[PDB]
Amino acid sequence: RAKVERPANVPEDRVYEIDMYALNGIEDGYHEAWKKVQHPGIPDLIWTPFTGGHWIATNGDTVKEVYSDPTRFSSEVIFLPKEAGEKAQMVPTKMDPPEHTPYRKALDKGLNLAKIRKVEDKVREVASSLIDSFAARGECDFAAEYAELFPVHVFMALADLPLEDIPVLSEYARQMTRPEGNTPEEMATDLEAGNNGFYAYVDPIIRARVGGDGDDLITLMVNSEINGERIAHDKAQGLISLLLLGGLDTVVNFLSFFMIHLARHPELVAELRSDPLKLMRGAEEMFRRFPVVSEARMVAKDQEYKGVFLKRGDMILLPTALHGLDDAANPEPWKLDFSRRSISHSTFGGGPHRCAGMHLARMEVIVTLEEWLKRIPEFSFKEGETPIYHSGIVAAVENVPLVWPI
Ligand code: HEM
Repeated sequence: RAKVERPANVPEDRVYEIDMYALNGIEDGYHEAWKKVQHPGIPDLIWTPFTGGHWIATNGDTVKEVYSDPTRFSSEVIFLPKEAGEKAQMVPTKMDPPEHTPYRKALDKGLNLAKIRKVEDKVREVASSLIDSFAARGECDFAAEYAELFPVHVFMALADLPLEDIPVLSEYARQMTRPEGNTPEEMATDLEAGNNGFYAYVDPIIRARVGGDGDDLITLMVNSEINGERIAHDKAQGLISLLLLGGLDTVVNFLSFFMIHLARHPELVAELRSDPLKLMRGAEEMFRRFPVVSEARMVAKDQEYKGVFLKRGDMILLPTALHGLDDAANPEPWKLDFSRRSISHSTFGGGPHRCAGMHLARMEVIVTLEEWLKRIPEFSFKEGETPIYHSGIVAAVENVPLVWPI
């Protein structure tokens, strides 16, 4: 709808009509729609009048570079449109170093690789138990009956929460991650129901776990220090909330993306079923091939970049799809190749905000896939059905009916 007028720093030949929430051809798939943007010869930085007017990085080299220099490209605003964000600070996602660092250090206590190794059995239980619920059926909607459920069940185990509380957490997760609907007033109220609901829910748990010896995410966050002192109660609520939301919409959609693909590549499934080690070693490959995030950075100071003069406060969208699927970075990028030697992507971003959850994500994906093939070694996508895609900050897909012999 709303277009802004081309600013004086945007040359006419960098103008593309791209709506990140409604990509041309999104119905035929999210990755294909982004790739359709990245035509041969496209400049490294283009600009669109939609969503407030913003630049877009169009290949792996540019995505990487904008991601990794907070002095030039700040997380002061990371969400498009620039008015959305945007008051709520969701600490530390909008901080630059050094402010960012000790908040990230608190996140890392719950998510580091050594720590994640020790939760593998709990994640495997979530996955085998979800799958058991439907393996005997010979069909399921992968998205609604596994993907949507899995992150929340993982979070309960990692944050040591009663499984009984799934419905109330699920409701607040819906509200917090995809607010609805009719007016700006309506969406704000909806989001606040999510955010403030989750806030009341975790409050006493925070207080009970101060001084505690559990190694669940909540004890670890609330007992963290920030510049020499125990973290403020509210900051800790913010980290806990971030732990919940960081691993939710990304993982929900990512899991359906790769399952859609495996559903339509039985030979590849055969290959993985036969080489468990190749399966385990190929998480990076799946992350490259199915990136889901398009956050942004704000130009931190006036500066020349990629042939244009950028102004402080301009935004650059970083569609991470355009790194993993970039053929200048990964030859024959459409192939999910478990033997690929050099797997270049920014699916977890880059620089200091590079996904704190990336070790948990790898283990969730591998464990899901192992636990799936144990029970359901052969499977396909239901005849006469198609997935339904949306683009946005996080790529969305649903309707993943899969079927298997029984
Ligand atoms: C498919 C899986 C995932 C993908 C593709 C993904 C992607 C990302 C990306 C791109 C960022 C950087 C955002 C930016 O600053 O531009 C990020 C940050 C973050 N992610 Fe993930 N993520 C995934 C899974 C998870 C999981 C399982 C968790 C567990 C909670 C998680 C927690 C976080 C947190 C806390 C941050 C903020 C890091 C910081 O700002 O310093 N992520 N994620």
